[PDB]
This record gives sequence, structure tokens and C-alpha cells, in this order.
Amino acid sequence: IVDTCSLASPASVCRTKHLHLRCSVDFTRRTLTGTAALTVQSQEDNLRSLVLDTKDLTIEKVVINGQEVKYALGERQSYKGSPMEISLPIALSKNQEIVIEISFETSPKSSALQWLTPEQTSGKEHPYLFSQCQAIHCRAILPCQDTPSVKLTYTAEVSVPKELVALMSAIRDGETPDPEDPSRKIYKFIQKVPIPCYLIALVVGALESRQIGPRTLVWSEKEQVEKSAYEFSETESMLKIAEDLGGPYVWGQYDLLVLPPSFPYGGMENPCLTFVTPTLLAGDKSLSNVIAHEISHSWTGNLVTNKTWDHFWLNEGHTVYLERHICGRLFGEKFRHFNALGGWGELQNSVKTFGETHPFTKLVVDLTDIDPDVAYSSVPYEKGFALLFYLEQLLGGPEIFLGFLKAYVEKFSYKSITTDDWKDFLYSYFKDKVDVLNQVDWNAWLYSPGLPPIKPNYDMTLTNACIALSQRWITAKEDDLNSFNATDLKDLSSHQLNEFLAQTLQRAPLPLGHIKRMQEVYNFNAINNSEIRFRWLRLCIQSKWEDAIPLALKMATEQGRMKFTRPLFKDLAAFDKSHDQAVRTYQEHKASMHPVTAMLVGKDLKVD
Ligand SMILES: O=C(CCC(=O)N1CCC[C@H]1C(=O)O)[C@@H]1CCCN1
Ligand SMILES: [Yb+3]
Ligand SMILES: [Yb+3]
Ligand SMILES: [Yb+3]
Ligand SMILES: [Yb+3]
Ligand SMILES: [Yb+3]
Ligand SMILES: [Zn+2]
Repeated sequence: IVDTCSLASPASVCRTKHLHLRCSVDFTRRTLTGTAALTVQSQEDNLRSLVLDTKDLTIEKVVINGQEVKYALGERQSYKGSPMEISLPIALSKNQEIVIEISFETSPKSSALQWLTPEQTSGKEHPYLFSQCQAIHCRAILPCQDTPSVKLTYTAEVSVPKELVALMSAIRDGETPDPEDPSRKIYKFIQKVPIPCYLIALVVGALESRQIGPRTLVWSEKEQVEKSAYEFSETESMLKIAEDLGGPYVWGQYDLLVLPPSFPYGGMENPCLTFVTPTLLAGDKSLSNVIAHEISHSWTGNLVTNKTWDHFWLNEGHTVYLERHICGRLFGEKFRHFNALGGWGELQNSVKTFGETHPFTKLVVDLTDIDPDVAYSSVPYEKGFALLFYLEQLLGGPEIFLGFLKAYVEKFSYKSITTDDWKDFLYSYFKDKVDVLNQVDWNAWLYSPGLPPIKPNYDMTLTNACIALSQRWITAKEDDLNSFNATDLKDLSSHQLNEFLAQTLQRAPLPLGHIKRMQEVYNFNAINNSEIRFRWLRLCIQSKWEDAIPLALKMATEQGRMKFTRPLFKDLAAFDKSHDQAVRTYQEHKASMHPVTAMLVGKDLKVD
């Protein structure tokens, strides 16, 4: 009903139908300058003004019908920014449209953007810029109705130093020299499918591309292209599976962009151009579920969208459910269950971390006065997933539940919805299984904090060997350590190795002699897989091994994926031997970190 994260006019007052963006990237000033032309349709009679979201934007003027109009910026409301009211020259009737042209400039401190100097890049000779608009940072790039309840099409023309390449969440529509300036190029983009504004994305850097499938290029700096092509080579097979599960892929191209290491997420589902962390580059495709997840959002999230951020689980739960079905089609149902049981484990971790009563462990959250970056967690992912896996099992199994998902996607394509919309459609589709549905504790699942009231059933086949080795280490006494050997690992996949470490980490600390023996026989220090290394380093630091302190600081600072960086810094702050170092290292690095990450690691460490 009400988007408590947006200050703009709601969609019941007016709706943006289209954005035509013309902007210029200035690396010297770290500003984006340009014009945002919004086509806005009135939803009411006699509309004479409207309000847009902005954060730290400089507004030059607003033009309608070729004349400047009056506008007013209200006072800042912390993380929400400042509302911008515009006085329309003529009153609009219901469904009438006008085009509002706003000239603006971003702040170098924009919460949407990270600006990188040449030394922070792979090639060391060119700077780099990237955006991350989800959840509410589009307002820090351009003035807009910064709410997923509104969906618009967009066209953009971006001017950049001619040695650099611009990409956006859109189909590429040519490059030309900038006729106003020969040192620059203009890149053009078209997004013909309506999208919420959190899906607007921009990258500018010394990018190259390699084709990896019929509708997929990978893009990165030259140094990463080869490894990326290999690592994501499953993309087209996964797109095909996802089409079978969700119906047609409506976006045209499915390209991948591998960001610098400071990117805060594993991935970001920007339409036409999924953004991924280079920490995926394990060498063996083992972290490809991230891609399966990003691909899945082309249906769940990007086609059917949460109406407000309070209903984020809709986007994420369903996406995790489809992701695990793609991985299950490729590798088997026993693997699907393995990954699902892992997921429950992750849910346990988040709920223990927040506390059983914390409101951020509820599936549907109330984000009134809560910065969504602060609330962000695995909970909507994994409690959302568990709810759907529970429902699958209750309602007749995966094939049956997959027909509901495809139907849900068809019903709500191109729209924005609430948890109640979803639940009503669930009841409608499963009208002949209402008796079953009423056995569900909805208030607990949707609205109560803590672990779900009921645990799904999981096949244990692939997990048993992980638990068994974990238990042998946990229950080992000193006189048992000689019995461990490298051959312990011979029949474990890399996913199984990660799960053995996750199991053991849940029981951490182990004795220091146990962790040393583990290094001696398994040589976990040599593993470069990011997930495995992250869990190993946490196990080491929680077990108080001083030798791991430099390896942990290094991992925490050399990449910036929040999943890895936030807990490493937290573990390092909690180890007395590393506390001062963790703080100092944060303080030394904070100015060159991603602005969201920096804010969050500062809160975690209770510094500034
Ligand atoms: O759903 C995703 C990607 C998932 C993602 O990056 N995750 C899941 C929890 C931690 C993080 C990660 O794997 O680094 C994006 C994040 C904001 C909107 N959608
Ligand atoms: Yb009104
Ligand atoms: Yb009227
Ligand atoms: Yb003027
Ligand atoms: Yb109903
Ligand atoms: Yb013994
Ligand atoms: Zn997601």
C-alpha cells in the first residue's frame, strides 16, 4: 500500500512511463552531469504538482513545454534524501502525460556510485565507475519516483572519455564521437521492457568483451576476460533451463559484467547486463549458482517485482527457488537438496547472528525508518526459500509447484505485487488443495521472527560425508590428530569441502592444535576458491590462530563482497590479537571502499 522508503508521489498520484537520460561522466570531478527527461502520466484529476526522490543531487533547472518551472527541495530526511516538489505549469487530467526535463549533477559522495582511480583497477592506466541502485540509490543518480511500485522504459546517451566504454542495463544501440567534444564518445542504450528504477545501472571503464553464447557477452577489464569466459560458460544452458521453468526470456541479450573486487554483492540482476563479483573466478565453475540466481531474476524480480521493499522476500525467495531448480536440472535432484539444506544452515547462522526475536528475521519486514542497506540479509533468501520448499513438499512435489511458479510469473509479469497478492494467487491456483494450505501457520511464516515453525525434509545423500568428517574433527582429541590425512578429502567435491567447513565453523572455536593439524594435512591456505577460503579463515580467526591474521586482513581488504568483508572484519575485531589492526585497516581503507560497504563495516566495528 505505502512505500515508506520513498518521499516521491506515489503511483496512485502519478506514474513515470519513460526516462530519456543524457549524461556525461566527469572523472576529474567525480560527477555525472546531465538531463533526465521523465514522461509522467497523471493518475488523478487536476494534478498540479508532484514530488520526486533525490539524494545529494544538485538541480540546475526543471523545464516543461520549453519553459523553466518552479521547484523546491525539502530538507534531507537522512538516508531517504530530499524530496523535490515540482510545480506543473498546467493542471493535468487523469491519464494525461507530460515530459519533465530535469538538469542535475551528482555528488562525488553519491551512495549509488563508486569511483575508482587507475591504481584501483586491473590495468592501472584508466579510472572506472560503477553504479548500484538497489534498493533506494537510484535517487542518488537522478531525480525519480524511487520506488519499485513504478515501472518505466528508458533510453540513454552517455558521454565518456573516448578511451573508455560505457554499458548500461539496456540493449546497446551504437557509439559515435561526441559532436560537442572530440576527446569523448557517446554510447547509446535502449531498454524497451518496463523496469523499476532500481534496475538502472551504469559502468564506465576500459572494458573488453568476449562472446560465450548466442545471447551472451562477458565484459571485464582485459586481464579478467579469459578467466571469466571460462568461469561462466554454463550461462546459455542455464538460460535455456530458466526459460523452460519461467517461460520466455523477454530481455533480448543476457550479458555478464565482471566488476572490480570492491563490488558489494555476488551479483546484481541488472536487465541485459548482470553484474558479478570477481570473487566468482574460482577456476572450476563451482560458484556458478550465482549466475543461476542472476538469470532467475529475469523472471522473479525483474518481471514480477516487489511493490515495496517490505516484500523483498518475493524477489529473493522465488529466485533462490528457481536457482536451485536450475542447479538441480544440471547436476541432479540430490544436489538440489544438498544446496537447499545448506541454505537452511545459512538461515540458522543469520538468525543466531541477529537474535531469534530481531524484527529483521521476519520474512515480511516493516522498513519504516530503516535504511534498507542496514536491514539487508540472507533471511528473505533462505526463509523465503524454506517457505516455498515447504509448500512444494506439502502440495505434491516439485513438478506441481513448478507449474504454480510458471503461472505466477505469467499472472504478474510487468507488475509490482505484495505478499497478499502472492498468497491470494497461491490459494487461487491450489483451489483444490485449500484444506492443505490452511494447515500452514501463515502468521508465523510471514510475520514472526526467528526460525520457521517447521523445517522442510531434505535428502542427506551428499551431505552425510561432510557431516561425518566435521564430526571426526569436532570429537577428535589430541591423540586422534595423527589419523587425519589428505586422503580424507579425495572423494569430496569443492561444494562438499565448503560444506565440511560450514559445519565445522558452526562449532567454532576448535582447539588451536586441531586447526594447525588441518592446515598440515589439507593445506587449506592454498585454496583460492573464495567461499572455501572465507570459511577457513573465519574458522582460523575464531580459533585464535595468530598466523591467520594477515591472511584474513588481506582477504577482507583486497576484495569487498560484503558477504566476505563484513564477517571477516567482525571476526578480526573480536580477536584481541587482531582488534587494533582490524580497526586501523578499516580506517586506512575506508575512503577508497564502496560507500555502502564502508558505512556498514563502520557500523559493525562501531567506528565513526
Ligand atoms: O539478489 C541479489 C544477489 C545475491 C547476493 O549478492 N547475495 C546473497 C547474500 C549475499 C550476496 C552475495 O552472495 O554476495 C542482489 C542483491 C541486491 C538485489 N539482488
Ligand atoms: Yb493529494
Ligand atoms: Yb478536471
Ligand atoms: Yb533560467
Ligand atoms: Yb483469496
Ligand atoms: Yb584418546
Ligand atoms: Zn537475488
